This record gives sequence, structure tokens and C-alpha cells, in this order.
Amino acid sequence: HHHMVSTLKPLKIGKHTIKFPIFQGGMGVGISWDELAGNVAKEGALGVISAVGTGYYKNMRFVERIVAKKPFEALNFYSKKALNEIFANARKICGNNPLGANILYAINDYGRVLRDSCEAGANIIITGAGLPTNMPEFAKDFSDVALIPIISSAKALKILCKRWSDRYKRIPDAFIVEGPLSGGHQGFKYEDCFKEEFRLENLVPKVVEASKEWGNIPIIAAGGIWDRKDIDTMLSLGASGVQMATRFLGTKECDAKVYADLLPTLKKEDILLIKSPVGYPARAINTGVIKRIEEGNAPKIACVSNCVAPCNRGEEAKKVGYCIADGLGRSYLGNREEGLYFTGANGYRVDKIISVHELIKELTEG
Amino acid sequence: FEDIQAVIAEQLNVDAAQVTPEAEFVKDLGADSLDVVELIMALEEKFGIEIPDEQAEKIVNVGDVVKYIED
Ligand SMILES: Cc1cc2nc3c(=O)[nH]c(=O)nc-3n(C[C@H](O)[C@H](O)[C@H](O)COP(=O)(O)O)c2cc1C
Ligand SMILES: *P(=O)(O)OCC(C)(C)[C@H](O)C(=O)NCCC(=O)NCCS
Ligand code: SF4
Repeated sequence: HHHMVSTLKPLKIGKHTIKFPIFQGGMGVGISWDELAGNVAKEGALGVISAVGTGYYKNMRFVERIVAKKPFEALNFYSKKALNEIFANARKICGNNPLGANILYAINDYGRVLRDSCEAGANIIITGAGLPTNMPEFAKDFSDVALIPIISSAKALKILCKRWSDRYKRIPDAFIVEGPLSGGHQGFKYEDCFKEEFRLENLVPKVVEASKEWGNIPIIAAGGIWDRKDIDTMLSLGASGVQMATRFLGTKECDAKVYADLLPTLKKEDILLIKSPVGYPARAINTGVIKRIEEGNAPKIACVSNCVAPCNRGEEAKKVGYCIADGLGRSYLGNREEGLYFTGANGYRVDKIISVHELIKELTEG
Repeated sequence: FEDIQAVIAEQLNVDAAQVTPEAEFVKDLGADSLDVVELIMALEEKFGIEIPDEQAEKIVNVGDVVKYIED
């Protein structure tokens, strides 16, 4: 058997077309950087560079100031120099193929980092972890940049569109609808993450229906999508595309090489939903800092990187027992005892680490 | 105040008698986060003001909103 062409159609979001209607979802602190995102884009999908915690890149090679072995304040945690370098090496692999930058709305200096990402050469900005009513204020000098909020309801879509038109004379170029089986921070209160009412298959039609009201904005389904069979399910319900992350977390090109070591062993019951200083529930693996807190021998919390506004500078980190900047940075550096590790609900289905090329083919043949 | 009360009443599908300067949109009037945003939305049109999110995050009870419209 040879490699066969896709019956999936190319996807247009902004001025940019991607050959396959698949986003590789942004994965925070060094999981989806230059190698991963560049290869994904080279293979015809949308690679998405996570702009969070770039100071940790290559063990903080591009920071001006380190306190307690951590990047000091948002200027160093979100290092522009590092981000520029990640994008440059990603473009060594993908050239002019489109790239996203993923930026959580909750971060301090959100606007500066959005602008940084445009100047680093992102084609598309994707933002969740909030209701991003002010995404466009910093993009006003980057007309070519597409803007994509992550939402969990049609209500959110309507609100965003109205507020964007009012303030910026713009409407989103697309929406990602992220269901409750996704990795990282969930867009629902802990309680709601279990109801049937919110599965992805029930949300996508509602959001699609609400989007038609605004000129048929593209809808990208995310959360729990595993193979081509799932892709076609979401497209049949009206999604224009899909965003996947766990699967790409299971590739060799993933930038945080420790995951190539940890996912194949992952049992379903060691995947938990935990609290976060960001103020949303987060899906994580029962390892690293999470085991240390269970044992009482977790790291001291001392707010050095000041990564997100809702934590209030270590306050909520202490209330929940860990610092997410320290944990995620530690994971990228390979710290198995003190790192924080995330996964989608399907993480346990990973048994072989496969190449991005082989993954994209399995999802796109015929 | 009577005009603030009327928009708060209609938006949350709630009687003008419950909209007391003490009543909190979260707890007393029964609104979820996006009800809040729609409401801010309706107030800054009705009275031609802008309420930035920074300023808006701080308000939880209708007195807080009343006082902000005031100044
Ligand atoms: C390890 C990991 C890290 C993630 N980090 C982010 C992030 O930084 N920003 C974001 O918007 N989404 C993040 N997510 C969510 C993904 O971008 C994606 O939307 C979601 O995981 C898709 O579901 P799937 O993993 O089941 O495909 C993360 C997911 C994983 C698994
Ligand atoms: P409210 O102010 O409590 O509601 C917040 C809402 C639900 C509006 C927000 O849109 C949201 O939670 N979005 C989801 C962002 C996301 O899914 N992921 C970030 C990944 S790390
Ligand atoms: S203490 Fe809170 S704000 Fe400071 S770096 Fe840790 S998670 Fe971020």
C-alpha cells in the first residue's frame, strides 16, 4: 500500500489555506514548539506554537534575568527573543506554511505577547482560557493575522462577536469549540465536565447553528478526537475542522521529549482532573508535582515567573499546592519528580510513539 | 436608579422589586458569567457608557454598577 490522497478538503481561515482541516492544538511550555509545529505544518496541517513559558526554551538560553532558577516576571517567562527563535526554527522545517501561536488569555502581559507573536511571524493567533473580548486590540497593526477564540458555548460565540464588532470592527476568523475531554485547562466548572449535556457532539451543532447567524464563521471541534472516524463524525455535524493535541503529544517530534517516555505507560485511572491557579480545571497525569503534593514533599511555592493574572501572585498557587509555571517548565526540562504533566482523556490509548508524518497520514488517507 | 433597575430586571428576567443595591447578580438574581456580560453590554448602550472589563470585574452587586454609572 502506498500513501493515498485525502478526500478531506483544504481549509481557509484568514488569508491562509491549510491543505488538511486539522489543527495541532497548542500545548503549553515547550510541548508544541519549533520541531513539532514545524513538522505538523510541513505535513499540511496547522502547526500551533505555544507562546507560553518560552523563557524556558533551551534551558533559559535567551533570558536576561533568572531568580531561583526560574525566569523572573512576565518579561522573561514570555521571552520575545526565545519566541522569535522558536518561530525561526519552525520555519526552517515548514517554510511559509501557516503557523498558529497559542496564547492563554489569563496570562499577564497578554497583549504584549500577542504582538510578539505577530512580530515573530505567526499567521494565526488562537486564545482560550478566558472569554477573549480584547484579543484584537494588539493585532491592529497585523491585518493578515487571523484570530480564533476558544469557546465552550454558543452564548460565548454571540458575546464575542458582538463585543469584537463594537470595539474593533472585526469578527473572529474562526472559533474552536473545546469539549471537556481535552488536555490542559477545561472550559467548564468541574461539575459540568461530566454531564452529557456538554459532550462535544452536543455542543458542536449548537455553536454551528449560532455561528450561521454571523456569516458562517468556521467551527473547529476539539477535545477527544482520536482518529479519522472521529474527524468525519465532527465534520458531519457541521464543524469545518478539528483540533487535536493528545495524538500529537504522542509523536516523536513533540518538543518535550519526556512525554515520549511517559505516555505509553499511562493507565486510564492515573489521568485526573485537578485544580489550577488559572481558575479552570485541568486534566493532568498522576505524576510529578502531583505525587509530591500527595506525599507532602512538593516544591516550595515562590512566585518568580508571575505567569497568569488569576493566581494573584502565588496566592492561588498555594491554595492549590503547586505553581503551574514552575511545574510545566520543570516538565520541559525533563524533571520527572517535580514536573507537571498534562494529557487529554485519550492519553491512555497511546502505546506506540509515531512520527508526525505517519500520524497525519493515518488521519488523512481517503 | 429606576432606569438601571429596569434594564437589570428585563435582562435577568427578574422583577424590579428584587433589584436592590444590596442584591448580587451572582447569588441573589441567579446569573451565570455570560449573563453578566450581556448585562454590562445592555447598560453601556442604554446609558451610552463604556465599562471596561477591568472596571467591570470589580462589580458584583447592583450598587457597584449604580455607582459606576454615576461617575
Ligand atoms: C499537554 C497539553 C497541553 C495543552 N496546553 C494548552 C495550552 O497551552 N493552550 C491551549 O489553548 N490548549 C492547551 N491544551 C489543549 C489542546 O490545545 C487541545 O485543544 C486539546 O487537548 C484537544 O483535545 P485532545 O488532546 O483530546 O485532542 C493542551 C493539551 C495538552 C494535552
Ligand atoms: P465565566 O466567566 O465563569 O466563563 C468563562 C468561559 C466559559 C466563558 C470561557 O469561555 C472559557 O472557559 N473558555 C475555554 C478556554 C479553554 O477551553 N482552554 C484553555 C486551554 S489550557
Ligand atoms: S505563583 Fe501563580 S502566578 Fe506565580 S508563576 Fe506560579 S502559577 Fe504563575
